[PDB]
Amino acid sequence: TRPTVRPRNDVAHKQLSAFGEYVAEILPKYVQQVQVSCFNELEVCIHPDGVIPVLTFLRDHTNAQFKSLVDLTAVDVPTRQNRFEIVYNLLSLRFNSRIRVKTYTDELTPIESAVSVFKAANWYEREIWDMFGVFFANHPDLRRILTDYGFEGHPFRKDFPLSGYVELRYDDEVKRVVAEPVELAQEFRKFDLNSPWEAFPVYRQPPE
Amino acid sequence: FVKPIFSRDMNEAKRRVRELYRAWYREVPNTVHQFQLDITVKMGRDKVREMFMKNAHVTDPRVVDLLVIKGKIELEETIKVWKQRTHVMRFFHETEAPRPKDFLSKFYVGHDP
Amino acid sequence: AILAAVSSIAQKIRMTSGVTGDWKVMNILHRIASQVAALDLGYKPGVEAIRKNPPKVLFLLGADGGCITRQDLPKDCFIIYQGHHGDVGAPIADVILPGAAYTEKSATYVNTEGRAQQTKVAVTPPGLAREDWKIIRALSEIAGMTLPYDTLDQVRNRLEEVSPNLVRYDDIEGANYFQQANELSKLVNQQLLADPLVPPQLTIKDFYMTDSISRASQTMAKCVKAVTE
Amino acid sequence: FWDVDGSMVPPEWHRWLHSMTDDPPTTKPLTARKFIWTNHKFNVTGTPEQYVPYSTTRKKIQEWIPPSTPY
Amino acid sequence: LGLREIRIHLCQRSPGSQGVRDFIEKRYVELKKANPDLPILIRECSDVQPKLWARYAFGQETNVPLNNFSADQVTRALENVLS
Amino acid sequence: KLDITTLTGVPEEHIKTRKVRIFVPARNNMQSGVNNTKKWKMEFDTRERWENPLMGWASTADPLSNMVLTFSTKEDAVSFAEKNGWSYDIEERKVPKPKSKSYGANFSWNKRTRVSTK
Amino acid sequence: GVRVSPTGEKVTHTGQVYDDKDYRRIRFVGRQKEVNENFAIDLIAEQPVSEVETRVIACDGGGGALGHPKVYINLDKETKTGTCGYCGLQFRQHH
Amino acid sequence: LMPHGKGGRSSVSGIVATVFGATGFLGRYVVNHLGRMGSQVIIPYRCDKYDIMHLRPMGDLGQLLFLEWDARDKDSIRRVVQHSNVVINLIGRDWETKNFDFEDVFVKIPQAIAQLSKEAGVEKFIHVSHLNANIKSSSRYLRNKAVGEKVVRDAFPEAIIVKPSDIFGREDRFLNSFASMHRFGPIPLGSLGWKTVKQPVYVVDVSKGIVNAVKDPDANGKSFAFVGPSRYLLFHLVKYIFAVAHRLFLPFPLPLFAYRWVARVFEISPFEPWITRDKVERMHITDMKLPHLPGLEDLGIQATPLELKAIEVLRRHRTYRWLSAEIEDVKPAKTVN
Ligand SMILES: NC(=O)C1=CN([C@@H]2O[C@H](COP(=O)(O)OP(=O)(O)OC[C@H]3O[C@@H](n4cnc5c(N)ncnc54)[C@H](OP(=O)(O)O)[C@@H]3O)[C@@H](O)[C@H]2O)C=CC1
Repeated sequence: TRPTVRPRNDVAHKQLSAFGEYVAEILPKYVQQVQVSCFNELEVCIHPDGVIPVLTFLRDHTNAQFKSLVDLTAVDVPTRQNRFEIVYNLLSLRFNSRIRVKTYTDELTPIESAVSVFKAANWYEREIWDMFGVFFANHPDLRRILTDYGFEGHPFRKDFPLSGYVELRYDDEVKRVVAEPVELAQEFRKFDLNSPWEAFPVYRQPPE
Repeated sequence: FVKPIFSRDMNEAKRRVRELYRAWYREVPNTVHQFQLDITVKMGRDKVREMFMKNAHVTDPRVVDLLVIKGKIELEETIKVWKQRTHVMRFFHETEAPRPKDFLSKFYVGHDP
Repeated sequence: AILAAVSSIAQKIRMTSGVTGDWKVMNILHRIASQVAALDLGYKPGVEAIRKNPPKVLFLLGADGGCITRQDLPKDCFIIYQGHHGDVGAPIADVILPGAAYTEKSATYVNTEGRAQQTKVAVTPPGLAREDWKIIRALSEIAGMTLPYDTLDQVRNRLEEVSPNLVRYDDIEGANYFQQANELSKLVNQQLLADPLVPPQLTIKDFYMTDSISRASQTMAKCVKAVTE
Repeated sequence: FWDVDGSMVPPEWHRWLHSMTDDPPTTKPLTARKFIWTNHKFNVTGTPEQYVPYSTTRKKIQEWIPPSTPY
Repeated sequence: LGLREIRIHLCQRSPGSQGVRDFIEKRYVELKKANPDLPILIRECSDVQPKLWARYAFGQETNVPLNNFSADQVTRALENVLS
Repeated sequence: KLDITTLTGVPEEHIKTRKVRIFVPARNNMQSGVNNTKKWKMEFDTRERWENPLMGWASTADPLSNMVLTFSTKEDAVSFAEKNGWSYDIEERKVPKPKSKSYGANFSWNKRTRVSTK
Repeated sequence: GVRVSPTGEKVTHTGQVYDDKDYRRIRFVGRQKEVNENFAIDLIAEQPVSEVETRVIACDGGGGALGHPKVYINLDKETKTGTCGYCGLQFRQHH
Repeated sequence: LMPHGKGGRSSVSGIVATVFGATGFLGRYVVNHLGRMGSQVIIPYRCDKYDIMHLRPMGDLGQLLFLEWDARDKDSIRRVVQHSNVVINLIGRDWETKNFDFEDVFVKIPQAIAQLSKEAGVEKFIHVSHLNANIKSSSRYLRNKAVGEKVVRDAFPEAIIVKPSDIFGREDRFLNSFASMHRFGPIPLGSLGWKTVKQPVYVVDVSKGIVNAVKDPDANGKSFAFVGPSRYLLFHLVKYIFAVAHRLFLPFPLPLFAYRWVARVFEISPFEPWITRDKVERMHITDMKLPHLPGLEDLGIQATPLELKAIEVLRRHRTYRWLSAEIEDVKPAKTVN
């Protein structure tokens, strides 16, 4: 229960918890869950219409100066209609604390841009615009990062093939590089390594 | 129901597209000369008319305005003399073989759907 | 004769009563994978007495050398074919037209219980083989009588305007016409009963070679030679 | 010579220049199993000797045999 | 030219099909008795409306829906399509 | 019908040519585990894949062919295929029907279960 | 001494040589098709069959953790040799 | 074999071409078109490995093959054509190489290729002459084609005889030479160009046409004669050439023999001439207007006008003052019809 096991830090869990109810007090209007795992990792909801007003508050001291948007990590789950799950990782430097505060959005919901508030999201912007289509409040430019020029796709939508539909090559008489239909050789020979028989009864969503 | 991107109802959106067409329609020769396209310029304007036709089934103003957002964003890369001649030619797919919509030929080709 | 006899038997057991009456006592075990759907479409009884004059009969599978052969027309032996294995039917035929195996096509099949269930695509036909009915729509398209539907989904759309049960899959259930109207024309005929009455398959050793795949399968040859000696 | 290169060395001595082994193969000659090569042909990308990748594992469906008999 | 195959469709339970159900349970033996040749295929399908296909020359087919029709009206259509 | 047919980057050809398949994946026959029957998933119909003239490799046609997608419910998957504009075919869940069982049911002279030596 | 194809090129140890009709054979032209001289097949049965008067045995492929996992070969039937599932080499119980 | 996959670089087709003349101008194009379809293509070569290196992109791994061979030897030709199902032929040389007399180029070699193709059981041996092939005292090279046309017509009787006229492309000898005259300065022409007329043929069309010709069972002994969209008179044609080159244009008459002498002065070089006594008459010859022979659209491919193709071919010559200039503004050359 020790040589392999990583010890559970109850203390920080206690402090983060208590601060968690503290914040739960402070912004009832958007804050929801106050998740607190044994990893010492706190988490909190925000409604997307509540993106900016919460985040600004975060930067300003209460007992945690949530300075430096370290990340706007993003996840797409097709099942939920609110398929997008934008996440604000954060770190109050003065208090050496860390927190994860996320949201959700639909394909045509103009979620608020923290560009005015953090500016670090001038690109967390355009990536998460481009890879997805998560339209953003008001940004100086929504021009694509990463993906090419005429490129139409939105990879990381967890949709359409990992190769994509596009596969460019130089061509002769046109004297120029041209995009072409894929035609993969050998093909990504995907292995379904999923295991029937649950190893974790403690979890397990009920059949209901 | 859900809150709109920009335009609400088609006319707030329809206003934006025309702004887009001219934004291309004037820009085209500039592109014809910056990249020295061998295409006759009317072909360019025709393609300009065509890409505005592929989006004919659009009916939600959020879809229209999001399409002109992305289309103006493409215009950004165009006007700033970004891209390359090849990228301009990607719209043409001229290297690719023509597709026979006729079913009989589709029979003759391969297994297909 | 056995038909009218057994119909009389099931009706008689209905006369015995104690039956719920919705029991649908009258039933049979088909061994064929195709006749049941053709009869859902009610094409014909399938009587072979027809094998008279017609030139240029078309072969769908044509796996048996029994029910049909080229003595039907002394003159022309011109006979079109669209099976997939070459066993039996193919050599007899001329101007052969190769076609798909079952896993490859998405074409449907009807269970004997009236259950409808389409095949789905797998490895696709090996070469110049294609979807079976597509050649038909091609010939008709050349014949000056092109079929209005295009996609296989659209021929399925046609099945609703005729079958109309092929469009529905898991729907075994229906109105069920009941033995009243059924029996009445059964008794307006009658046929002599006879001898003998023997199952086609007899024993295990004969069970290994039926259709072109079961026939041509090598495991079947090894297995039948196993059950022999 | 005036065309010398790598791959000219034998595999035992090939282990020796790289100093994987302090001891030259002289002192410890290797297993010398029957199927290993002896001349050591070195790399040959040009010239008529030349590796060719190719299809392996024969056939698939075995296309149907046409009749030889007329009629 | 008058017919080659004729066929009908019928909801298993619907009120608009019920009189037709009663009909097939009765007179269908008579009409079927009338025509040893031309099939009168019948289907149980719970398609939203009861239906009447009737092929003529070169595969052309009439198609009268049987929704909200009494069996007498059904027959009334039936003699009409004898040819 | 909130189509995102243009909002997605997909070629029109792949949305026209094919219907997708919504379903609930089957349990292994060769294995005991029921565990993957749970959670819906949708998968596109397979296409022909000619062999590579060299080295005998697979040479896939349609790029999208290996796609797979889990869903909490059936209406969920239907909603996705509707949002995305592809045609689909719904399929029912297949939980096995319960079977009464008992240790002694194997036995009893009258029931003709009996089994035999044990 | 690999069996020679009608075209004259040697067949692979997994026999599969191309048809005379086959255009693909053109690839080998101007070059050399390569096939291994040492078929393992001959070398399987080339070896003497080991025999032990005992019963159940345990092959390891020679070399502790330098070969196949330890395996217990049965010798219930003297009518046949006990070929390894790994080594491929036979065993028997002489008596 | 038979085609599989969507028609592209990785999809297969049964084609097994042996394109002689792949080293040259047209050959890289026809190889590009065979290769784009995913058909495998043999490419026999004599010039050197480096010369055709640029073709490597055109294929996909196994799709291309390279083979050295002597024209002088017959057996090598036998080896290269063995597995060929089709054998396209493009060997030629306008200026006539010294060591290999011009005669062989359209006589001995095409014939050996034809017989060996017959022994090979080639499904479709193919040969490419020219619209100006009917025997003429002018242009021995043009005269030689007629003999090659017939010998090929006999040794392999069902051979197609392609007759393209003045194909123009980026590397075309015919279009470029006219553009290259600005370096020359003055612009001689045999009695100007008013007497003679031409109907130049675009090359990508000729190539794709060769492909579709391979694809058509119907063609065999057919003697195809490719023709351009438009039948421009030669003088107004040069007008257009510098009209797009934007270079100074100073035409003048010059006697055909007198021009022939200067061409002879330019034939002295082992180094390849821009001007030759073949080129003289081959220019001065008119293009025959033939209707009876099969159309270009029989292959289903539309003719592409030179005006839609010229500026890309000639931008390299136009001066920086003009090198970046709009296309529409040159105004098209006058057509005889
Ligand atoms: N506009 C035009 O150019 C027209 C051309 N034609 C005819 O069609 C053919 C194609 O023209 P094009 O490809 O432009 O001419 P090219 O000179 O470009 O093509 C000929 C190629 O074949 C090679 N070749 C031929 N014979 C030999 C030999 N004996 N030894 C070594 N190399 C040889 C040449 O040299 P290597 O391969 O060694 O480098 C060259 O690569 C020509 O034969 C021409 O007469 C007809 C009408 C119009």
